[PDB]
Amino acid sequence: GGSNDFVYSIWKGPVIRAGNFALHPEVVREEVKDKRTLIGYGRFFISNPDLVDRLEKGLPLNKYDRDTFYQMSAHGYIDYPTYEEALKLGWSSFVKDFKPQALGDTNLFKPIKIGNNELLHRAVIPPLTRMRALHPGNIPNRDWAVEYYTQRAQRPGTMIITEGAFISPQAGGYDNAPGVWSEEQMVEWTKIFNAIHEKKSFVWVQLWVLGWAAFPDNLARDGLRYDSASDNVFMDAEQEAKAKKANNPQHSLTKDEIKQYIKEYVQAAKNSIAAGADGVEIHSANGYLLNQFLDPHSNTRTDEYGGSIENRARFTLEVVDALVEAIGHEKVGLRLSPYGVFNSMSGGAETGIVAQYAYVAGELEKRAKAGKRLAFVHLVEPR
Ligand SMILES: Cc1cc2nc3c(=O)[nH]c(=O)nc-3n(C[C@H](O)[C@H](O)[C@H](O)COP(=O)(O)O)c2cc1C
Ligand SMILES: O=Cc1ccc(O)cc1
Repeated sequence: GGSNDFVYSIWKGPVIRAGNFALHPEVVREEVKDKRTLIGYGRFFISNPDLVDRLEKGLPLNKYDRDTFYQMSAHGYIDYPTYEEALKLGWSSFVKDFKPQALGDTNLFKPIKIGNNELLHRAVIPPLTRMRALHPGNIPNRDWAVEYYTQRAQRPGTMIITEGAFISPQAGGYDNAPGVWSEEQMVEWTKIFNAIHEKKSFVWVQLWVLGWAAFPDNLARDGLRYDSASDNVFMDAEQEAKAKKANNPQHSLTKDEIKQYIKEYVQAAKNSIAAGADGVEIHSANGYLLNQFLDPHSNTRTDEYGGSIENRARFTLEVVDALVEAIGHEKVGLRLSPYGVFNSMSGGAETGIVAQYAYVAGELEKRAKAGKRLAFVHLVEPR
C-alpha cells in the first residue's frame, strides 16, 4: 500500500504520472478524470513512435525489446514501425494477450497548457536513456538521434522529455549518455529541437546528475570525483569495490562543491534554452544525486544539508530556485519518485518518506502562491 495521491492535496498545479500505464488503460481512464493529471508512457513509446494514435483509437501495440534498450544500434531505436507500417509487413503478432481501449474521449486528449507550450493531448513522453551518445564528448547521436525524436514527435502538440542529460562532466559517469554543457553537444541538440518543433511538438530537457550511480572508474579516468551526499553509505557492493579499485572513493560534497553543481545546473539550463528548448526538468528522482540528498538512508550528513526533512530537501529546492531565477518558472519542472527504491533508495519502507516529499510539494506550492509556479511536477508511480 502506498499512493502518490497525497501530492494533489498539496501541489495545485499540473502533475505528470508515469509507470505501467500502457497496458492498463482502465487505470488511466480513472486517473485522467482529474483535470490536471498527465500520463507518461515509457517503454511502449520506445516500441511505438505513433503511440498517441494507438491510444486514441485503441490500437494494438508493438512489443519492446529490452536487449536493444541501451545498445549502440539503429535496431530497436529507429526501426520500430507505426501501426500503418506494421500492417504492411504483416502483424505476425503484436503484444500478446492484451485488450486495447480507446481513450480519445477522455481528458487524455483535451488540450492543456504546460509552461509556454499549448499541449493538444496529455500523453507525455517521459525521459528515456538510450545510451547512444558518442564517446568521447557525450555527444548526441549524429546518425539516428534526430530521426528517433522525429518519429515520436509524430502527433502534433506532443510534450517530449528528453533522455537524461549531464549538466557537466562531474555530473556524468556514463560514456554513452548525452551531455548538455558543451558547444558540439548544443549543435546536435539544436537539430533535435528543430525537428521536434517542425512537427508542432515540444521538447523538455531533463537535467541529469548521477551521484553515486556514476561509474567510479569512468570518473577516475577523467580525473573527476565520485561524489554523493555522504561517504559512509554506498549504493551497493559493486560500487564500493569499483571506488576503492580505481582509488576514487565516494566523496561527501562540501558546500562549495554543492554551489558548483548549482552553477552547472544554471549554465546547462541556459544552454538548453539558447539551443531552442521549451524548458527543463530537474531530475530529482530514481536514486541520483538530488534524490541521494532527499533520502535519509543515503544522507547521513550533520550539516545544513542533512539531519532533517527541511535540510534534506535544501539541495533540490536550491536548484529549483536557481533555475527559476535563471530562465523563469514557466520553463522549469521537477521529477520525483517517493516510493522508488531504484539505485538504493528507501521507498515505502521508510515510514517518514511521504513526509519528506510532502514537504517538497509544500515548498513548491509556497513558491507557486508567491507568484513562481513551476510548469509541472513529474511523479514516478509505485510498483
Ligand atoms: C530504458 C529506460 C530508460 C529510462 N531512462 C530514464 C531517464 O533517463 N530519466 C528518468 O527520469 N527516467 C527514465 N526512465 C523511466 C521512465 O521515465 C518511466 O518512468 C519508466 O519507463 C516507467 O514507465 P512505463 O511503465 O511506461 O515504462 C527510463 C525507463 C526505461 C525503461
Ligand atoms: O532516471 C532514471 C533512469 C532509469 C533507467 C535508466 O536506464 C536511466 C535512468
